[PDB]
Amino acid sequence: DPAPATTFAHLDATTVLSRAIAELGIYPAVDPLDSTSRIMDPNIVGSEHYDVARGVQKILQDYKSLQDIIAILGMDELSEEDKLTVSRARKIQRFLSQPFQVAEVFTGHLGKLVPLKETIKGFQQILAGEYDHLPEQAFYMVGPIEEAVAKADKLAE
Amino acid sequence: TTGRIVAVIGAVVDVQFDEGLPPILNALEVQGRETRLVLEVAQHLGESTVRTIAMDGTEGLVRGQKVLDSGAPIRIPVGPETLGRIMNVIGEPIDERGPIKTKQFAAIHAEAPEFVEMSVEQEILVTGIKVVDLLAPYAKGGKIGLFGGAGVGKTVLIMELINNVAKAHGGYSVFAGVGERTREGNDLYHEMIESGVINLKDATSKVALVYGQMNEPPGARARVALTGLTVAEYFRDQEGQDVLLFIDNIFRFTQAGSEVSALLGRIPSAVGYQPTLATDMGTMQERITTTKKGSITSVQAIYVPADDLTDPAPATTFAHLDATTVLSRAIAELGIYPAVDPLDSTSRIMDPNIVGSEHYDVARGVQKILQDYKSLQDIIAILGMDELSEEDKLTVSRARKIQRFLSQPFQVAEVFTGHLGKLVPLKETIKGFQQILAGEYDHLPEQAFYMVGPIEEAVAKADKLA
Amino acid sequence: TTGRIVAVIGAVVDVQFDEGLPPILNALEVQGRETRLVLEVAQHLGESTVRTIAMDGTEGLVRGQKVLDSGAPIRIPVGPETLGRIMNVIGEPIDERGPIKTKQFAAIHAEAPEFVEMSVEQEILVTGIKVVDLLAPYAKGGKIGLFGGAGVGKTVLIMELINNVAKAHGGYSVFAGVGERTREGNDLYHEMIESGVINLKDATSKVALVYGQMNEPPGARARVALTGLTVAEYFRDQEGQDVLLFIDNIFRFTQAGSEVSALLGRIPSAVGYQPTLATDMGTMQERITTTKKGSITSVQAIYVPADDLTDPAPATTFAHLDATTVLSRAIAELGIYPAVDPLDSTSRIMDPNIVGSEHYDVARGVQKILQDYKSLQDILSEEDKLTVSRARKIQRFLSQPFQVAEVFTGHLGKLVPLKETIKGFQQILAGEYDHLPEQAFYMVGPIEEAVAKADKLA
Amino acid sequence: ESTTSEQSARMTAMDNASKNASEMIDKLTLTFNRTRQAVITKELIEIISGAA
Amino acid sequence: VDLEETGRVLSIGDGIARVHGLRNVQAEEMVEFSSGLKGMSLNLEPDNVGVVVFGNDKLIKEGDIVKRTGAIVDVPVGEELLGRVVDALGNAIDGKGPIGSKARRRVGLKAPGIIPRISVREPMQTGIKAVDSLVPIGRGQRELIIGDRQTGKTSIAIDTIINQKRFNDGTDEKKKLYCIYVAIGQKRSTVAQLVKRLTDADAMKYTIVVSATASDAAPLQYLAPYSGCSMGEYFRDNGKHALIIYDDLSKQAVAYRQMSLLLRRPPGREAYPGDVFYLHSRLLERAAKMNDAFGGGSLTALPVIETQAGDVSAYIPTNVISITDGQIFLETELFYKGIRPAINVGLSVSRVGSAAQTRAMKQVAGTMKLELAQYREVALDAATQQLLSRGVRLTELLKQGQYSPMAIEEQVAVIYAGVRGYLDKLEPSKITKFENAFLSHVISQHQALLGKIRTDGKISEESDAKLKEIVTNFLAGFEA
Amino acid sequence: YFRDNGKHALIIYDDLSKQAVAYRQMSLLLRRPPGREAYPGDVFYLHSRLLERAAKMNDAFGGGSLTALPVIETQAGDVSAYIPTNVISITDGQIFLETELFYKGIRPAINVGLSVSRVGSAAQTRAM
Amino acid sequence: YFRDNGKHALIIYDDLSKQAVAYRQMSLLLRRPPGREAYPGDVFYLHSRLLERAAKMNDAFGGGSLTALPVIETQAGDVSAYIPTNVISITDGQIFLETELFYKGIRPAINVGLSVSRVGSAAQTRAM
Ligand SMILES: Nc1ncnc2c1ncn2[C@@H]1O[C@H](COP(=O)(O)OP(=O)(O)NP(=O)(O)O)[C@@H](O)[C@H]1O
Ligand SMILES: Nc1ncnc2c1ncn2[C@@H]1O[C@H](COP(=O)(O)OP(=O)(O)NP(=O)(O)O)[C@@H](O)[C@H]1O
Ligand SMILES: [Mg+2]
Ligand SMILES: [Mg+2]
Repeated sequence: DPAPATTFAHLDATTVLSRAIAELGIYPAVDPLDSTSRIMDPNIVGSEHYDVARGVQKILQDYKSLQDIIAILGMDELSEEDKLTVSRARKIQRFLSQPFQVAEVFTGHLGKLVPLKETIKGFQQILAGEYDHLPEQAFYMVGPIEEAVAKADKLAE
Repeated sequence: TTGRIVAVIGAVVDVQFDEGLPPILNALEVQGRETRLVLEVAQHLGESTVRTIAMDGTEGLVRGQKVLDSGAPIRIPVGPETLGRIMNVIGEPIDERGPIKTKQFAAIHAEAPEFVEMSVEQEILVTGIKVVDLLAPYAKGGKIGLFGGAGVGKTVLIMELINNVAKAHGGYSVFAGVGERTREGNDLYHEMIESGVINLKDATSKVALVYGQMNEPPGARARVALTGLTVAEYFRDQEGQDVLLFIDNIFRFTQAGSEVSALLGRIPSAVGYQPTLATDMGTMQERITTTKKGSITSVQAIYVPADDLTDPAPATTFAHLDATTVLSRAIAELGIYPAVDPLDSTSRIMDPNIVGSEHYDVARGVQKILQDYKSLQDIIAILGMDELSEEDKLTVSRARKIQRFLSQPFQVAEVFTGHLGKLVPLKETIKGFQQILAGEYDHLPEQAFYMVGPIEEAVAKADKLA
Repeated sequence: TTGRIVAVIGAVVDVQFDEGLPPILNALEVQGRETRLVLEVAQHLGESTVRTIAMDGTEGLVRGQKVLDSGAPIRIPVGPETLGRIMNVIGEPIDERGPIKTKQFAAIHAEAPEFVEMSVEQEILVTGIKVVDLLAPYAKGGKIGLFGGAGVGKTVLIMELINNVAKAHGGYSVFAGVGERTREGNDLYHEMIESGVINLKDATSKVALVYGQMNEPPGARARVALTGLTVAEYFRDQEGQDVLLFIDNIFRFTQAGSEVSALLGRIPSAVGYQPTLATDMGTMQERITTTKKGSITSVQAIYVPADDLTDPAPATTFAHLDATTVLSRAIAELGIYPAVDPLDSTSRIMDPNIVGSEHYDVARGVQKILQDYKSLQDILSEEDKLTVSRARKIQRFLSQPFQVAEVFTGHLGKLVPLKETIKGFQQILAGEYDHLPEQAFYMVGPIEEAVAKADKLA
Repeated sequence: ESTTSEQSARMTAMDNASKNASEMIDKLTLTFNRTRQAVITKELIEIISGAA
Repeated sequence: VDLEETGRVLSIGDGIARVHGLRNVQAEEMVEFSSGLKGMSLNLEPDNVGVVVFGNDKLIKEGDIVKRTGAIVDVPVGEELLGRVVDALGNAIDGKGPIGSKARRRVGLKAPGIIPRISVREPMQTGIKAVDSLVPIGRGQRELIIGDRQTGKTSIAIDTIINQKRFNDGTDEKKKLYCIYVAIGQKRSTVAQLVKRLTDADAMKYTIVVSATASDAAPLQYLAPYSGCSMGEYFRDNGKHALIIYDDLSKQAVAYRQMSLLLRRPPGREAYPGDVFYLHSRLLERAAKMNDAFGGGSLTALPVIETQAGDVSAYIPTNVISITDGQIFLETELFYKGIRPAINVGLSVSRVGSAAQTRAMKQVAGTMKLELAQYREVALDAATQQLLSRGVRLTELLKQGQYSPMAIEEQVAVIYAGVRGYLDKLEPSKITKFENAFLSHVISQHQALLGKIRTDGKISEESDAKLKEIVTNFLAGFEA
Repeated sequence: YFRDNGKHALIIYDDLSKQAVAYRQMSLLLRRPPGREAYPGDVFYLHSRLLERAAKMNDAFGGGSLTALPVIETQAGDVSAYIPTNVISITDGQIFLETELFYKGIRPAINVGLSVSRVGSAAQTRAM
Repeated sequence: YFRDNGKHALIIYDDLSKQAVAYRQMSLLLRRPPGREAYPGDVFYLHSRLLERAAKMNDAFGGGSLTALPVIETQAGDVSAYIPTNVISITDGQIFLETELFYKGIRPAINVGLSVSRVGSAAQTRAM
């Protein structure tokens, strides 16, 4: 639409929200494959930050491209490498969701603020397969990665 | 007094008056024509000049040609002697049987019945058509709409209803042909003479006919529905009797309006339509109604441009109806006739407190299984039925049998189906679909359920196969 | 008579005349400007004023500037002297070689031949190219859609066509660059010089060039196809020839028409095209036909917008086409040249009634055996093995060395007569050469050379 | 016996699926292009109506 | 000078001339330009007359004199036009000299109402097996021919025209069918090739060709169908029977859309005007069957519509389907497979033709209709093995070459063999070969049976038993 | 009236799609040039000024309220359309109903993910 | 200046989409007739006049050159919109960039299958 389309060029950082994502209960409904920043540069944020960010985007784009194929032909048709990227991607999608303090009236969860250090570490570990054994939902609507571990323990009994 | 033509473009004629200006809606008479040419005042343009809409062709008109004010809107014969007769938009006999000597005339513009005049009576009208009776039943004195794209089955359906309802009905009928085939009018007229519902020798006719077909210019096609309504209004009010009103096809009213609007120079609305589409439709539709004074059971065939139900014409028509029968080309192409979309046809009396819980439950049960089948179409179209779970295969098999049991041979469509027409009692319709849903016929082949009447015929058909 | 400019809005110029107005389509000459500025009358606006479309830029124009009515539509040089030359839409030389010294000039707007002038005779225009002549033959007076982008040997095919039609029949060619990229207009010109179809030293040139370059106003690009048509019409209607007309690109002819219609304030039709889309196309295309005097046959490079074959532009153009030549990257990468897809290219005159019974059968046999070979690619028996080796030899015998690519390669280019082509593929289908090797059929002319290529290399 | 039947049946079903996919690609491409053209036409009619 | 009978062009350049004067001109009157072009008075306004020009507007200039003719747009009509090729105005374009026609009809005349008509009852025989058996056409009917480019649409029309030779060589004017072929938007070469074909088949002598081709101005293409229709109505209203083909109405609608956008009328779907339905409705309504009091004549119409990619649900296709009395649908996929004519049986419909089918055909075709409807879902257990075996052989009988339309009794004989089960033991690939061998046998040997079926219009028990023996004895004789 | 006198009222607008259509007619006939979908340039403002008048009043103004339930009809279930998103962009949430859900037996036919409330738990009893 | 003095220059137009938008503003406000996407009929002509000025000169005219790299922004990958279509047709080739390649890790996000250079091999060294 001409109004938002013309606005993009005036910005240094863009956070693009998506109804397709909000509809899933993923809040904030940020499209990780359509949000950009001038400072997303290894020389500015450092190689660790940049590598994890690009790694997260890659796994999510790989999953997005697979979703439609697996919806028709089935999960069992995927190679072990593909279904590993599926399960990790779905955990990554969930770990991007977060309870906001201003959204407590909507979520029923206490708001959380996550330090950048903890954000990088958390996604690093998921990407590295360190939580392959944990259920999907443990990663949904939490703050730091320690809460996902605690939630996984709580989800057992 | 007298006016003079100052401008002509198609159906739109501007006329200047020297003394006394006709009010909007007045019928003007063009002087010197071989057959009566009526102009209806639409607007006052200023400078003693009016803009009018012609009720017949404007070829041969000259600037300066004299026009007289009749002092009234178009007035037509109304009463018992319209029965057995055919009239045009302006109430002229078009059946070569001489004058229509009614005792009264009526203007074709009347105001809609007021809110205080409304009836809340909701009684089922059983049609004997399985899809309709089961899922979206018609009501006595109710407004029924038959939606369909080109060639899908609107007219066959309205003709079957005339066959199933009118004979069981005790009163008068009015058929308005609006922008449809002239030869369809010829067929209907002569078939009514043959059957005797029109009698040329006696006063025993039960049907009045009004026609303005697709050979007519748009002014005539825009107004002829009002002519039909006016005839029905008389029978409803001045006789307080049960009236049936059949209109084929009401879309043509709105299309004709679009043609004139383009000639009136209005700024166009969406899809090139007249900006007045909805109000024009409302002022007309609100007259097609039952009142405390008398009953009109109305059935209107509704054409759907390019099969697009979101087109402003059909889209605006929905809210004017108590029951809707929506036909589908995809369904017709699968061989299911009548080509009713069972998930897009509705009725206000589809209510457990009205039709009883048994009727309601079977209807909703049928619709659930059909919807469950529908939202598997994506996967089925690619991989076929053999990939589905046993659970989903069961729902597909029953839904396909239900789809087929919803088809029915019409008395009117015998040449096309090759089968004798069938009329099914409501209780038998309920029972048949009840048994299918219960899985009582899971063992029977799907084709057994195709083009039958009652469920017993599906059993007998399967027995002949195996 | 002399008029005066009363309006200038982009490439649209209004002119007032004191006496008789110039008819629609008349060329007007703007007075007092360095180069030549032609305005074509499009409308009579009333009050002695006409609306015109400019053939060049309108900058520097002043209201009141004098404008001369020429008395006719745009008139261009026609005759033998156009051959080897490059002219623009208004007939000016643009190759810096001086005036095009014809003894006749002709109006670019000319009515299509009348009903009584029509020929019912359906005749194959023999190109001498095996893929084309056998499977998707050209019809005299017909229109051929040329498909494929670049890198598929388009220009070499074009140059060989010009070479062959002049050599076999004795008919000349006309190339109309409609929306020509100036760089590619230069390349084509120098490639034609190298191939010999244009000769700068004598009068043996086989093509006349007409360029309407991309940086020219809508009016110029819209009319340049007509200019090319008019050059071709001379060779037909005055010299009784079977003429070839190339139009590169037909979509850019449509596009320029849409732009002109837009500039004149005409309300766009479906998909933004001019309301006159079909008549703009028809008045041009109908001039390409077989008459009693001769024929103009046209090869028209087709761009399909959005790869949508139902788009109004290609859909309207397709109504006028009698054949297709599909140039394919897949055929090119297999080393087969010309890179013509032998299954995708079709012709309306591939009929046992129009072409010979011998022509139809062999061509149908070549089609079947190439489709059956593709069917057996997925998977053989003795009958299947026989059909595979036959088809692979047919794939190669469809390839051809071109006369135009002789200095570049060194390999002798070949023009193959029609009956030599038919009997060549006939002798392969019958299995008469399944006794001989496969690659002896690659890059040769007449079948006698494929036998000799097996006789020499045994 | 089972694997001979299973491999034949998979070959069969996938042949038909690939055919159904082909027909759906054509059907969808046609819907795409009708919509593509309609969007352009509709936008233009709104522009023309506003200008007139 | 005479501002009542004459006027001067004020402006010209959007297909419309604005003319000052002409004070006495009628709405829809033909006017004449100085150059010799004709025009129609469309818009009568206080200060000017808007004139639609039936030719190239280059030939009209501001200041040109325009004259009244006093006549609502009309065309010559009559038998003098038979054998001739004319433009949209009815002027000869074949170089064969003057056309003698004295009478004229208004091109815009409204179709007959309800009372002058009677139900279609008389066969309009195409000579095409697929059509005459499964999609029968009656005299007075409108039957749409619809399909993608190059699917065989025109060929249906041409074979139908050629077919009428057998009736037209007779002396009974009631059985005769005079033909009108309207070319709209076509290539001139295509029309020329068409007349050549008709001439070779001795069909041109009972045919009028009206042509407004791709290079003719849009108003001429707009006009052509109406002009041809008036030439057809001459026969309809003279107690005779005419057949008209509009080839094609898609191109006419495009021409009208050009005119309408240039007039700045508000566009809708695909930029078509709101009266585009009415454009075709008023035209096709004029094909009609008249009652005996009106002379008993008829005009049958075969309008042609071109689809994009088989889409019959588009605006113009649906418009014409909502006008005509059924359609013959030609399908690219079938044409590609070599099925010719490429008629989709299941999707084709005749709404009124069954009453206009001979009893002879009604018999064998009704059971073929049934046997094909039972084949369009099975396309192995013995119950469905017979349904498939019969359906493929019947489909082979529906194949037909061009330019040799068949007598109805010859059609009834070939269909008889497949329906009664005289092809079941023969292989599907050899049915086509059998049919032609069987047809030459019945023509050469048994004229008495073919003549009797033709006269009676029915297969009686004597005819059925006699035909039973012939096919049995030929089947035993037919080897390879 | 109720709102400004310490009372509570609920208002239903059934429906605003039809109001927009009536307003479009008036505007086109006043010769005000059309915008998107032939609706007037300020079709948003038509609904936004109406719906803003639904409000909760502080105790100084009586503590009264007016709650609005406007109704919008979609075509083919497109919640993401022009006029729908116009009105979604005014209200404090929406209840989105679908035919698919309706016939599946999901009645009321509410799509949970696509429906929202912009007030949330603040409008609920502690029990709920 | 460099081109005409025997030197070589490279020009980047970043971007021509925005230039077209500015020209459209002027044309519409001058009440010139709108076309597809409200652009005027001379919008092709705008860009073709500009881009044809990039040229390689022969030795007779100094042997200089001007190379152009115009930039076009598409919307949701629509390379068939009006302005993209124009500039695609004008140029000698295109480098197509795509969002899903970018996020897959294909950076630069060039679609190698769709991108083309009609000059091709003529512009490469023997080593390449
Ligand atoms: N029954 C038939 N058997 C064999 N060939 C046929 C038959 N009918 C038509 N054809 C051929 O098919 C081709 C196309 O037929 P035609 O009758 O031109 O269809 P069309 O749809 O009118 N074409 P167009 O108007 O150009 O889009 C012609 O070459 C015919 O000779
Ligand atoms: N109930 C039915 N049973 C069998 N065939 C049917 C039925 N309804 C329609 N058809 C077929 O469809 C054709 C058209 O039916 P009809 O009721 O005239 O459709 P319509 O929607 O009124 N068409 P139109 O008025 O042209 O938009 C018939 O001639 C039949 O061939
Ligand atoms: Mg109907
Ligand atoms: Mg044709």
